[PDB]
Amino acid sequence: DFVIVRRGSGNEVPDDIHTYLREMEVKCKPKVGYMKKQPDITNSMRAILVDWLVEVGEEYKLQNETLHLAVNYIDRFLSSMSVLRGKLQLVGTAAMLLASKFEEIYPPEVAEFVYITDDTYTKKQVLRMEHLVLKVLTFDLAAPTVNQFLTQYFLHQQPANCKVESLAMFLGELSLIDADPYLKYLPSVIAGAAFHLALYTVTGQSWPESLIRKTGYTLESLKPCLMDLHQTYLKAPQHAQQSIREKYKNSKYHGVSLLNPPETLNL
Amino acid sequence: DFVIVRRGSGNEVPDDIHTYLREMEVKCKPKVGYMKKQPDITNSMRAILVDWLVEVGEEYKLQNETLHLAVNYIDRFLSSMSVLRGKLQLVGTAAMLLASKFEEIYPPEVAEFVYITDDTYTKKQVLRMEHLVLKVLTFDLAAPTVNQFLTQYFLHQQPANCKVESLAMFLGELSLIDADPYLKYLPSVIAGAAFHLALYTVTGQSWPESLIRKTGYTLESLKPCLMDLHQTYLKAPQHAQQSIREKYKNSKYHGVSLLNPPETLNL
Amino acid sequence: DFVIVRRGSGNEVPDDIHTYLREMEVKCKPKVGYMKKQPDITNSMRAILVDWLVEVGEEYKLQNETLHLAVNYIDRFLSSMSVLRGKLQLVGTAAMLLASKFEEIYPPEVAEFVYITDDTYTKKQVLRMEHLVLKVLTFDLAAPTVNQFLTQYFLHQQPANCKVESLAMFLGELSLIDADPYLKYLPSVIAGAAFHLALYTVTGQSWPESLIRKTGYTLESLKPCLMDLHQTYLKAPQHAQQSIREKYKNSKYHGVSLLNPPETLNL
Amino acid sequence: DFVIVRRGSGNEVPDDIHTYLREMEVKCKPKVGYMKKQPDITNSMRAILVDWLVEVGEEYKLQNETLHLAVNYIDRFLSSMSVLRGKLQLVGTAAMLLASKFEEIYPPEVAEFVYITDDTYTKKQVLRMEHLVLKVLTFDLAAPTVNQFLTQYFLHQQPANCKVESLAMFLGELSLIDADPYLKYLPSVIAGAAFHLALYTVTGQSWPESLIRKTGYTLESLKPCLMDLHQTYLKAPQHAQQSIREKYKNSKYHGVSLLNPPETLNL
Repeated sequence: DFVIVRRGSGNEVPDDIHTYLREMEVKCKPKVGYMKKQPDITNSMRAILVDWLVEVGEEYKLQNETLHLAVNYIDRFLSSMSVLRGKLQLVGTAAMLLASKFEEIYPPEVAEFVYITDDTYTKKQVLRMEHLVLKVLTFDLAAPTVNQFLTQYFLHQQPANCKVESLAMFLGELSLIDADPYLKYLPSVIAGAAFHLALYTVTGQSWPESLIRKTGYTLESLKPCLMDLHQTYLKAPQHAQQSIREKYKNSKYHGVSLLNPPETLNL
Repeated sequence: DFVIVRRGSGNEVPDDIHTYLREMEVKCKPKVGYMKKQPDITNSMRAILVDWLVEVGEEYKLQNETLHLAVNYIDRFLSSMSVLRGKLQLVGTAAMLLASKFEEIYPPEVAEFVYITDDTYTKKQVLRMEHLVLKVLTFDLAAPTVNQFLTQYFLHQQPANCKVESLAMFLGELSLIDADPYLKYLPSVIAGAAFHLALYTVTGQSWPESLIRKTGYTLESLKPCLMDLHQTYLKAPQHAQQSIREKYKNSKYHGVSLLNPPETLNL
Repeated sequence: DFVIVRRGSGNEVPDDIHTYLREMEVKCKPKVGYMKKQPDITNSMRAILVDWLVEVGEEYKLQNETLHLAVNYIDRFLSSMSVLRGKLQLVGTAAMLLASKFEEIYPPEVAEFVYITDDTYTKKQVLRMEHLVLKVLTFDLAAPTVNQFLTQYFLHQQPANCKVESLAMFLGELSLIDADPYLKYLPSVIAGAAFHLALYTVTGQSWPESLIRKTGYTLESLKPCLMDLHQTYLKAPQHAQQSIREKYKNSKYHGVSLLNPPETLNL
Repeated sequence: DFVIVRRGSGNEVPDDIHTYLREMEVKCKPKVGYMKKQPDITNSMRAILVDWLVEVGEEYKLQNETLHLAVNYIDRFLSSMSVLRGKLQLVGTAAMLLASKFEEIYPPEVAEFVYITDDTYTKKQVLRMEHLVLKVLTFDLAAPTVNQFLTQYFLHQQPANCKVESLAMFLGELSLIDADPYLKYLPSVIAGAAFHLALYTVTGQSWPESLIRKTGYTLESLKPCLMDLHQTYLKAPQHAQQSIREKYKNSKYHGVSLLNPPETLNL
């Protein structure tokens, strides 16, 4: 088999790409409800950590794939490991370093992450946590993300729309902040609800039949995830984490965070 | 309490953010009328200095928060200290260095500010003035800005508008240049007049009721500040300081400085 | 004769530029059907290599001329040389290095190409392959490209259109991926079909008469190439190589890859 | 008097700025018709040199003021000095280095200009020519440009228009290439014809009365310069120097080079 070597590694090599992602999203899934079993930290502390990683990604011009991978590493690590408040940010720093060295072409090194943490950790503390996360993750760094499923869904858009794609990615990142209602849904289901809600807002069209035959998810299958996602869109300006609404109000995303959300989804 | 360490420091930690800013904008307020008591410099000299700092911010891609903080440091320093003409620019250079090291992630160092001053000062002269400003400011560098109040007002916009937000920020920076009519108003009041004037120009809507219940400022409360702000908007092309109109004619701000100002505010 | 020295070298010096390109596009033409005679690699492997070079060009902000030249060097080298699977990517890496050092002002050096290959080759392996490609190409690096013919065609557009020019360049790069139906057409013919298909999609106008008198290609002359190019446009979202559709969905190209292709060309 | 030190030096210090520029544009004016007295070079060779400097400015992200100053240094130097073909490009290289060190904040150094010349000159050859140009120009580097007059004219636009300002700057740079019909006009007159032609094309409005009372130039006064400028706009796609049409087809200038020129100016 012929394969091209490169720096980005969160890509499915030649094999139906969508069929491979569905089989892998189940494996290495974060244990839902670990935050209740977590003694020191809570969901509100995780939402702040994930929101701070969004600002780190925007500072170093990191891809959206690097952000979703870092959040996947945090939830899986915290599901089987107990971390304190002061070390929680160290876990997120090392997780962002792992996702950068795995997906980015020119990733920020350890000295860069020590710099952005205002010199509160050492080069060894980040490397130890990075090595600790690797051992906990059993070195399985390839994980399907909401960004990966959204890319596959866009190939079936007829026609394509820049506002729909940008709004879908905006809704996808909002699910990373709140772990209470979204950690129980699969990345393919979250991307499906984000694609429909974005398409319904911009154009009014619904979940296309081409995606029904390809994914098997019907509109009723996505209805539970679509309900929680519709409320976050309505309560987005009131949410305490606003680093994603500021990110998606730029010309690069056609300012989709400024679009008014629908009052009713008619579902 | 859980807190995330970072480089930017002009941010209110978890505590109602708007209630905290209103209590702090009164503290460390610049003494109105210090320019009359200033023997050597005048308001026209300050307007040139502030306008030159806008060009410095655009040269190093500095945030708008860094600019407002630098102006806040200058007015407070000049309120209790007498500075000559030749040393006035040295004060603004050190104030911009303080605001950069306080808010920016990768701030320009001392060598950068000596470079942009065409090598008219030394590394010690900037560091001495920087240390002198810190002692005069009693190391209280956190100060509410017009940019901070505008960010809070945008969360209550229904719906949001990119042209209204950019025009509001444009009017906010124009108040920094002229100290004669705007140093007597609070940052929350200036941001309120800038938000209404921008909203009235683009869409015709007025000061929303959601901001009335949140801030307490009515349209009559903002009327004195709105009168002086409406004249600066009308006399903006005739003003001697045009570094802000050139800054806000770019695609990043949707070219709001080219929009025609309203002839009458109907107030 | 007066000539200005510079870094870019894929430019016709003063001499009718279009007449010179037509005479040179025939010389050093790739042998059609070499892939059938190629024992180890196939057309699907070449499509992946060319698609990976598009991502390399976007990573280093390389001009479109550098990409077309690299593909021209690969097809000519592979036409007279047999390469294995593992060395095929080494050929494309050296070809991209040659095109960069020939056209780019600040080209990526050998260390940059070794970096993007995930350190699978050495500095000598890239330099040896680079020297091997030069000897096979007889040091004739100047070759007319589809990008060069499109630039000449745009001067005769009445009026010019940003969407037509960007869509024409998008269709031009898609021909580089698939070598089976497009290696038998000349760059001037591919650019002609790409210009007409782009103009027909955006505005509905057809191949202008000003280009008929200048190039001699009529609409019937371009009809065979236009048929194969119309199918690639229709089957672009279904194609396995999507690095060009993602490249041309940016604001820099006015998002022409999101425009719906015509169902029938009426030819 | 209070003055702020900075890097850019082509700026009129506090003094009516438009009145100062009119008095200085006459001083140090290039001798019209020097090309006829020039034994070795011609106007077509100068047009290529000026067009190549436009590409140099776009490579290093240099301001439009730096380009106009470099052309002003070339015409004045060539008016009193005879230069050969091979040394003509060396003169333009040194002139661009002088204009960069005079106007730019971070200007390209001597090593940068030797690099872009494909290492055809030495560090001493550029420095000698730079020192030779300074002695010929009598160290008077401050000269009014078409860009400076256009900036003053935009303050009187009622209302302002982004397309009119970008098209005016596009027409202003085209006058720098052709020295035969434009070296006999003053920069204030060229900027006046460029402003009217741009305003007439986009909106249909004519030379405003506010600029008549400020500059004294009537539409009949600008008519001779407007005739030659209207033909260059019509014959712009046919011109041999196309580095400015490619520069002004970008989103930064709203793609004004793609706008269709008027058939008749109704004058």
